[PDB]
Amino acid sequence: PWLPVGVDVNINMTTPAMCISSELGKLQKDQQMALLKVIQHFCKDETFVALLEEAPQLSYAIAELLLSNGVCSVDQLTQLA
Amino acid sequence: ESDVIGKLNDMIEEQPTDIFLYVKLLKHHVSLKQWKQVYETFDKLHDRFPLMANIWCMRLSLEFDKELDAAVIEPVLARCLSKELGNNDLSLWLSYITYVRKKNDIITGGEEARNIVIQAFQVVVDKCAIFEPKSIQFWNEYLHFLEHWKPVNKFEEQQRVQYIRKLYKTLLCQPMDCLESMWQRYTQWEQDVNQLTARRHIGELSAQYMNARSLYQDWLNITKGLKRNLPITLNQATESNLPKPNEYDVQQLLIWLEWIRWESDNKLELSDDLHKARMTYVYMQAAQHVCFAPEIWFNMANYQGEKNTDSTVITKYLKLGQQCIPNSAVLAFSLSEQYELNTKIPEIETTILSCIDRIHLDLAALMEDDPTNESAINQLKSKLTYVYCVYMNTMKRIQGLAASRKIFGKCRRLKKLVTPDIYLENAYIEYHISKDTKTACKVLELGLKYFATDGEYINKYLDFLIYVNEESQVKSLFESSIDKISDSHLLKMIFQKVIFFESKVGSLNSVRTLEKRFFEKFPEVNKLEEFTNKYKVLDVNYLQRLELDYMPPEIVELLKVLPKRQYFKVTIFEAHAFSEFLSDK
Amino acid sequence: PTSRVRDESDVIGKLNDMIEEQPTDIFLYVKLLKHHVSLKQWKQVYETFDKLHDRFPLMANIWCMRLSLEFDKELDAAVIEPVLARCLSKELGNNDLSLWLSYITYVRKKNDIITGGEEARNIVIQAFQVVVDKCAIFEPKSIQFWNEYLHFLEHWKPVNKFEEQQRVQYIRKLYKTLLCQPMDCLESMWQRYTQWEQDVNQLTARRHIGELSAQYMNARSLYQDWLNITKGLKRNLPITLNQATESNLPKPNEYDVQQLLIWLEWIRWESDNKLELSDDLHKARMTYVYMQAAQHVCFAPEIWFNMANYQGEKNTDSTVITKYLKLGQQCIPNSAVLAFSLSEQYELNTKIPEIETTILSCIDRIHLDLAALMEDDPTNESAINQLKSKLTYVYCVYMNTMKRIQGLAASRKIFGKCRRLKKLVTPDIYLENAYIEYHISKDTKTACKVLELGLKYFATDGEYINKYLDFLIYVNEESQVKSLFESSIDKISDSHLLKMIFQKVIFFESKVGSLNSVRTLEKRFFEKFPEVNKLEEFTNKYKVLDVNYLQRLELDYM
Repeated sequence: PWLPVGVDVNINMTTPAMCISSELGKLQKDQQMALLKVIQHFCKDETFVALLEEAPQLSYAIAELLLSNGVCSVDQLTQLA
Repeated sequence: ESDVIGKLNDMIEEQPTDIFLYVKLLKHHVSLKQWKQVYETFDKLHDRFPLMANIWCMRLSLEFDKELDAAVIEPVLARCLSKELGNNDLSLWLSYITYVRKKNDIITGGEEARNIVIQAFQVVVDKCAIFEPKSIQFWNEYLHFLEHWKPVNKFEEQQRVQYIRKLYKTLLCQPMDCLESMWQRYTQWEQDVNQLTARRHIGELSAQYMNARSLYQDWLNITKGLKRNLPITLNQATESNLPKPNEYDVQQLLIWLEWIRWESDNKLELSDDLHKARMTYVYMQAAQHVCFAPEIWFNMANYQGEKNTDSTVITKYLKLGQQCIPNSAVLAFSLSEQYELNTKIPEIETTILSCIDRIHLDLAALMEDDPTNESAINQLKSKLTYVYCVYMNTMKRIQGLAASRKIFGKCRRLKKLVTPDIYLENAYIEYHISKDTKTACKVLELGLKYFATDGEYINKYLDFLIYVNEESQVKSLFESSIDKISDSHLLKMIFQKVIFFESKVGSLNSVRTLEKRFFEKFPEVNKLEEFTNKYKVLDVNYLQRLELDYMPPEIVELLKVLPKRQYFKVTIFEAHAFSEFLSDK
Repeated sequence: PTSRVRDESDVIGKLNDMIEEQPTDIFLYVKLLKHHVSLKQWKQVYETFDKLHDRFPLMANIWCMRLSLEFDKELDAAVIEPVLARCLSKELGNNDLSLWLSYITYVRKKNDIITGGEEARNIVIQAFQVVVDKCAIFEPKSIQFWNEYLHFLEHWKPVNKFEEQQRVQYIRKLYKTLLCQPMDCLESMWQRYTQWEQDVNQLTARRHIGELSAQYMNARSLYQDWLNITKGLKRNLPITLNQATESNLPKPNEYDVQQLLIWLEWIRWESDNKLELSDDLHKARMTYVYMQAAQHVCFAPEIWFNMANYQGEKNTDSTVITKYLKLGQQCIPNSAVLAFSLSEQYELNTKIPEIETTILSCIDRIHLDLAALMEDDPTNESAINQLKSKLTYVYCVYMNTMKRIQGLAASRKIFGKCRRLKKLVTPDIYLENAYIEYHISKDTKTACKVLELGLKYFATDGEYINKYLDFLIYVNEESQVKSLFESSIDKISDSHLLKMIFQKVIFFESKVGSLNSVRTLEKRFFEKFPEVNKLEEFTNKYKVLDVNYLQRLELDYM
């Protein structure tokens, strides 16, 4: 409805990924693990799927947010597959 | 050459529904007592208009001009009065009663002679007279017959009141233009028979009698401008009281229809058989007076049958109608419908071609007879082309792809005599139905041999190709018409059409370029206005309609910083899986 | 959320929240400024003023408002210099008199005539002639300006020799420069010239006043026609933060059409080049009037279109257009017109992604306007659908652009997002996609699914069923035609759109099927719509190329 549209990434000088990193990269391991919790519980209550549809970038922010701070890598491949 | 006889006959051929023309010829074959000829013509007309009462009347009022003889008149009454031609018109039964009058003297014959004239009168009553409201003329001559009757004995004077009462007790229940005056004569007549037991007879009819008036009133309004006047005498047959070919007063028709719809309600609560009888009477009447109004035949035929059996009925009438209106595309189809129904296939082609031919003729007749009027020459061209499209289709459905094409070819040979619709229809059939996209596209180009300069056709032709996305073809045609189309507006449209086509399947480049030529040749055009056109959707100008009318608070922060949902929507690596997985682990 | 946010008596955060949902609602930035000022919070007065400037870099009134603000606290080229620069740069042709006046009034103060002297007063002239050259000689209603310049020269006590001479030099140059252009003072201003010319020479005057006589009348003339066309032209935006009234400002997206056209008419009069100026100068004059045009009807996408397509209709610089169309879209973030005009300039210069971002930008702003109208008066199903359509439409023409630039993949992905939008979009989307998939991508099967798929949320819709039908009946989807028909009779409310469904199928039957099949189905039809008319319905069965010829060529009385 009125969620944040996102940001225009100047493709001519960065990457959306080198940018995802750069944003997550300024939230000390605290907030990092703090956020992840909010995305742990929010999933347990389904309404989540939608907000992950109309924002595939929020998937990557979360997927990098995980693997990064140790969460999987042999299971990651179980997502696509 | 001053042989108006061999003259009028040709004329009568080229326009056989022009009744007056047969009359003109009759009013000659007669002046020269050419009684061997007068009967051939009069019969020719009979064949085409077997149900035009007056015609039959004008045929009897020509024998009643010389005593009579049940040798000449007998055959005729046989014909028209037959069961296959229920000619139930009053102005005729009168001419029949006149006969059953002379050839049946009351004196000479006697008990059984006079008693025969009742039959005549009586039938006309049960068949016609009790349905037609404006039947004053009749009942009178009949009661006048039951009046002048001089009882000769105890049983005759008795049987006299037996009949006279019946007759009264019968017409005084039917909406008639005399219900009142006849009621003034019944009420007084019952008192010359009983001044103690006849004032109760007048007290059993008042019930129905009145209701008969009212309805006659209702009838009277509905009847309004019901002009009913057809020459019954070959002499009053003026070139004015007889209808011209295909001609009919639209208002007239509707009035008639209004009557029939009234007769349907069945306000006289008559039995079904009679109701049906009644209805049939009025329909017949109608069809006679509006004989050239296809709706009246289509409505009656689809009734005569709509009721009873005999699948042969609907077709029977329809055929007669089609006879009065040979170039009628409604009866043509209505007829090739019944035929199709009784699988009488061949009959389907004939009946439709007949229409084709009559139309084909009316054409050559208008053309080599004042080609100056293009306003009524193209309309004809279209009606022809139309009855060819609706035919070509019917054969493609019944016969097979083959003939479907045979007809198209017939047309193609007719050259510019038809309109672009034919190439546009056959292109459709070949394209969506048979799916022969190659010939479908050839049919069209082929129509270029006579319409490459017809803006209208070029537009329609294009619409097609752009819709189906014939890329090349779409272009090839455009590039070879810009010079061929006059009317600036259909040309303005050619560009608009194709610019949009480029905007849709080409490239800003392909467009821009074309847009350049477009503005070059149409400087006056409006840029923003043409711009809105380029961006239509489902053929609607939403750009003007809807805009240029005058023509989990915390995660919702991450969203506020991450790139836009179009840098990754490219391929979501993880789907619904990020649901059945992040909940547990 | 945004405006549905909790707020104390925190009028500062309240307005901001609004300004966040309706950023084009200028007035709201003026409401905030009359506050952050009230509480002398200059650090904010400025943050705001710029957030405003950023979006409307061409609103002369706005800039005026800001200097008219600094002219209330002596002056200091510390604050005022960056502003003048920022607004009078090359990139922003801010050419409005009431601004040049707020500029003269500066080069006036920070440049005393006495103190400095020769070079001083000589500088004030510069700042005076520059307006003449760039603006004034183009603004018919420039009576103000002029008088203040001429008066500035009338009080120029000749200090010596070369001065008393150089004096008339100018006054005349001036006097002539103005007596040509059509202005609201051409008459009065002439009275003074004649007399004045009789205050310096005798042998001259009538010879001088004679050379101008010509251009002067032709001038009064043009000005008259102009005054006609100008008729109901009203130009009264606020120039001082204080005159700012919620009425004399443009509420989001609002613009008086009548007034729009008036501007356009003035412009199409200026293109006729009645004055017959050089080219460079004509282009010059046209441009000034388009700026004024755009400043007062900044929410009319037609003025930014006409102008952006003009600034380029001449010179190269494949950026002029993209640029002005951008600023235009800034005032109308939701104009589909500008969305497309931009998503064109971009494709022109192979800036492909700029396209998509650009078109989505409209969609987003539109999606918002919708959810605004809905959870703001769902009672209004009139406008609530108009908006739904604009949204659905801008999606169509977007899913189309990507099926072309990208391809079937994204053309399809864009459909999905749309389908997910449930009933937020109108049926059109399913229809337009059915087309792409059918006649352009020739994928019959998928095509038919896109259609059926539209039923989940549209099987009650009479309109959408008919349109759906039209398809199948045309491309002859035999069974599928029959299937959808049987499954709709019972679901379509509107009797009329149900009568049509039948009608269509009956015509389909007579066509591809049989008379028996027709007869059968007709029975049904008549059974349900007894009121019907036997011969009429007949004349339809027989339409050709979608025209009822029986009726037109025979049963005409219908």
